[PDB]
Amino acid sequence: MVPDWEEVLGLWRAGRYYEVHEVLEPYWLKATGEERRLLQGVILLAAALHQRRLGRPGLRNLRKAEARLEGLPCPLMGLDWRSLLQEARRRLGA
Repeated sequence: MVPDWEEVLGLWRAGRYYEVHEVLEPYWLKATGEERRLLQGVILLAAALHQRRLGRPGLRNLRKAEARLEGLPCPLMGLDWRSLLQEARRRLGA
């Protein structure tokens, strides 16, 4: 079992960033290597946007996400993460 990205991106599109974080935690906990890095990276991008919605800094989370996603193949786990990272960056003004 791996995330159904259609559902996850659905939450993201609906602005439920914290929910994306909560839904991916169980997968990250069971994951290893590249897959674990990808899951944590997506979690950190969601976390960054959630923080900014509260008027709090999101760049620290974006930086950590980039560190995890750096060097991963794309797509991975059926997700085009380069696009998601691109969107997060734009939303953060990064």
